[PDB]
Amino acid sequence: DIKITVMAGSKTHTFTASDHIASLPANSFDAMPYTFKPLEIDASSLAFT
Amino acid sequence: FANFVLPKYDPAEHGDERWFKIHIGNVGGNTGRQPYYSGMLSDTSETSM
Repeated sequence: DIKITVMAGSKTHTFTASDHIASLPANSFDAMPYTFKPLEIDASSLAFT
Repeated sequence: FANFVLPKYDPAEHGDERWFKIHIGNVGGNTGRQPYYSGMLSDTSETSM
């Protein structure tokens, strides 16, 4: 239910916390800090105008 | 960096005094305890620091 979608030209990627999580926080009503893995995205379809 | 979330204050568990003392242990050449922090608990919600 938590995801980061990167778009760059025709390259669209969706990295979620199920497969790219670096630290999974607790499960409570208070503040939940979410940190993800270092995301390496290939962006070569960008239309450089 | 370490994030600590401490539960709500309890007269049964924590006791008569809500405030707490965080201590660090085996460091340098000292095996004993050294008070590293002092915190004020909350009786309404968990405390994160």
